[PDB]
Amino acid sequence: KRPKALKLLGMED
Amino acid sequence: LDQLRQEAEQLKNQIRDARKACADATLSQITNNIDPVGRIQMRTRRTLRGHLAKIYAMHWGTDSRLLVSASQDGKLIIWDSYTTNKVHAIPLRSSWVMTCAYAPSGNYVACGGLDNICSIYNLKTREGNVRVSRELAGHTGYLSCCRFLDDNQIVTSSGDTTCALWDIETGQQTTTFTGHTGDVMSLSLAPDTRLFVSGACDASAKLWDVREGMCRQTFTGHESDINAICFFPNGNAFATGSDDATCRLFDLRADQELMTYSHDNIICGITSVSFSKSGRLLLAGYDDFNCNVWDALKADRAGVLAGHDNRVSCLGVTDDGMAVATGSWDSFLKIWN
Amino acid sequence: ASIAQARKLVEQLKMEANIDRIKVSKAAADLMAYCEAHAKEDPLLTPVPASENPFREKKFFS
Repeated sequence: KRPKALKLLGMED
Repeated sequence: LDQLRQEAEQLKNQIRDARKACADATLSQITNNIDPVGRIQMRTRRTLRGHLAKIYAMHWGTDSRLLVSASQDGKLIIWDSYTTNKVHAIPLRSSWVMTCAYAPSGNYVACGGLDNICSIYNLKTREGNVRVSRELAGHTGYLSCCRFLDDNQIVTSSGDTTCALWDIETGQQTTTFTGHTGDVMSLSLAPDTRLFVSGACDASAKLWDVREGMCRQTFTGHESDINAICFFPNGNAFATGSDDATCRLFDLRADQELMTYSHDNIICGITSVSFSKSGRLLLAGYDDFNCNVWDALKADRAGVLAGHDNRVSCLGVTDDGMAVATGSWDSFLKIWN
Repeated sequence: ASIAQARKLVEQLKMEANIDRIKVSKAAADLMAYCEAHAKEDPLLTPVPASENPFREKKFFS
């Protein structure tokens, strides 16, 4: 799921 | 015919009671009389400058000198840690690379991320230029971690909740490891390479048989995502790092948690874990600026590596045990001893 | 209809229940024994001489 990856990558949206 | 729902709960109790029966004395009780390690004060010996943005992952080559790092700048860089020179800078298709790996042979590196693909790069071509030798497609979610068994075999973990073993030549999943109910975030191969462990967003770690494709044991205890996992050097135990602000040590043969590594003023997640060569020190990277060095046997914080201006996203100890690498969102790697 | 979910859970739980475990005291003793046996070979625990450290600074005397 994308949300975990966004946290890991330091992305916001 | 939901005696299966009862049966499941019976088996969960039997496992809990069997584990409890083996819990005769804690690790701390057993290690109470050994001398503490004392103050570990490592210094930054090298800084690797060259990435233009956040570093997301790193992996030491087995020569304890070369290492590969992956960054938001869309480059995989192979570094000579002794000189701080780059050896190769490999342009990638995107910024969003979440993992990299160095083959034990030194002949290949691998990486992947939001592309849902593990890419394999040949470092030793006839031409002398690095190029993509294989693109391993099959996962239906992000690539979170990968580790070569040899030049033809790599294990991957994914946000799709599976891990897989790949035959690189054919580009096929030879084995699929299904069982986790959340994104799989990290994996660690056992020394002998017959087994590996995975840590996931279901707050569990799982021990898998590589050949037979089966989950042999599941380890619970963490209260939120496991982001990092690493085998103890003899293959009989492993450590995890979680969003719950703790590292934990789990034993395979006792089939349970042995220790928690935590402190009242640590509130943030653990990004990465690794043992020193002998297993006595457990090193963990944190969402704040630092790495903590833990006495793995006594659970004392032996020291801190404080030299980054942002998240320590990754770390690794060399095979020769001589140094620790940290990689950070501040765009630097640092080599410590 | 989807009680094969519960079947699979039971089969996995059986596999996890079907292992022989050792006492934590024994497991803990083996880990400690490993650490003590390899303590001298660990550079981050027992510092090697600065000339054996591969991240030593180069020296050009001349």
